[PDB]
Amino acid sequence: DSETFSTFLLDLFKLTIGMGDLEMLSSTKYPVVFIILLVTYIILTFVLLLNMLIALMGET
Amino acid sequence: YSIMIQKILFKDLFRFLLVYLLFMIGYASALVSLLNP
Ligand SMILES: CC(C)CCC[C@@H](C)[C@H]1CC[C@H]2[C@@H]3CC=C4C[C@@H](OC(=O)CCC(=O)O)CC[C@]4(C)[C@H]3CC[C@]12C
Repeated sequence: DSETFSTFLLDLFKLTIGMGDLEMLSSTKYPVVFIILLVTYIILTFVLLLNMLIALMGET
Repeated sequence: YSIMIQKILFKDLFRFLLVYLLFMIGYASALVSLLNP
């Protein structure tokens, strides 16, 4: 399923930029857990990982 | 840096998340109640 992964990765990175739509989830079973996982992914990427990068510069 | 991230994640982030959850749910419920079909 290399092609599916290749397409989805572009879509996921675009969603990470803040632009796009998660229309691909129609084929997924148990959509709730996928929503939760994407929620936590966004939270980690934006709140914790990005903030720590901010903090490091200030202290150095 | 990993130790600091783990420290902040558990102590401060627990309090912040617990503070935000009830506030968000209640405020959104209020907005939903405001609307009438
Ligand atoms: C956050 C940092 C540390 C990681 C860097 C992010 C990259 C690994 C991501 C961002 C955008 C992604 C790309 C988005 C689009 C494509 C084209 C894709 O191949 C295609 O041409 C089919 C899809 C299309 O044509 O749009 C293969 C993966 C690639 C390079 C994706 C692979 C991974 C990329 C480079």
